[PDB]
Amino acid sequence: SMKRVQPCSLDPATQKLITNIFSKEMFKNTMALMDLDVKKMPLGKLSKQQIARGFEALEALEEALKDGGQSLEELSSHFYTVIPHNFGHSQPPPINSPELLQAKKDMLLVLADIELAQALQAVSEQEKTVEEVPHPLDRDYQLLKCQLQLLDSGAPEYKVIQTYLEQTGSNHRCPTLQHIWKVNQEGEEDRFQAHSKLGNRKLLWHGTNMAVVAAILTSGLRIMPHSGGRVGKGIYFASENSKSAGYVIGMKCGAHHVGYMFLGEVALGREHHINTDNPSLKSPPPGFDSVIARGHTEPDPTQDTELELDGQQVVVPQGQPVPCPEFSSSTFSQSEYLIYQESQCRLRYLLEVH
Ligand SMILES: C[C@H](NC(=O)CCc1nc2ccccc2c(=O)[nH]1)c1ccc(-n2ccnc2)cc1
Repeated sequence: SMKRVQPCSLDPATQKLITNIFSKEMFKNTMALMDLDVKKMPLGKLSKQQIARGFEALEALEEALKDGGQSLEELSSHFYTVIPHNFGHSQPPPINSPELLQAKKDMLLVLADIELAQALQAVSEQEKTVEEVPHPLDRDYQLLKCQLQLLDSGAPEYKVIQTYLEQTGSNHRCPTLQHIWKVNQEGEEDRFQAHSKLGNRKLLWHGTNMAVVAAILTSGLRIMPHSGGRVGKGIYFASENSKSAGYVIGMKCGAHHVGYMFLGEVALGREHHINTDNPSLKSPPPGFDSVIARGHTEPDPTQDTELELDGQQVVVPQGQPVPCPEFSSSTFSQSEYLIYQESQCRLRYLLEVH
């Protein structure tokens, strides 16, 4: 009656990643870092319904912020009832600016991915009936339905990636490369095949929270109804690692600070360049396939190389950032690359950095 636990098939680096991205402590840390009350909102109690209600609560606040309706205090108080927060048992603050509204929308987006990782781990029926089970880390890896292949130092893309990291990361304290995995999330293949005629492909950084990595591996980079930011409702990338790194929180592990960053192949097609913030965008202007909020600098284009991925040439920057005189007055210090359809990105690499 005792089930056999089969030996783990994963290399140590992958075991570590799979431990990290499903870690209950990591998820709870992330909740504490977003001011959530983890005692009142434990991981096993998070539900899709709760999250839905929280978004409805924010929708009502958004309406008030743009009549005799409920005050921002009352409507905040509703939100906090739905999504418990911890501010050392003082009374949480009213959501009364566009900036704070987007911060709460972004918190719930993170929480939605935490809930997905929990839902994903639910033990199925066939699992209750089989007499042998995979090692927990094999099981968790398999749940992702995503192939990860750890690269070594002499993989053809390895030096190119390392160069992109080193040349466009922070000058004074560049993240240290630990591992690179090739990511093959199948069922990304077909939608991305759609844009095969679209030239102008670029390999671009997307940094995130450790708490959303499992979700990204299962489903790709996604746009939600409440997605937002300086260039509107799309998926954000950067050509400078240092820009994307600003979005990595990174978890203390022993004496190290561990973080994860993706590289996506983005079919940018015909680019629309802007130089001022537009949080209201929901697509490129007619006739364009992307929006690039152009920064004061860009990785030196004269140093761009290419990789061949699924038979397509994909541009990879290799240059240190240089000034772009035409965009010296831009509201953006560094470029943000936007797509507004999920099919225009395919995940290609995952990097662990310390
Ligand atoms: C709030 C979080 N957003 C991010 O992780 C954005 C990270 C990021 N932002 C950038 C902005 C400008 C330039 C670069 C970056 C970047 O590299 N990463 C998030 C957004 C959407 C979702 N999501 C999607 C579907 N369900 C939840 C989950 C988490």
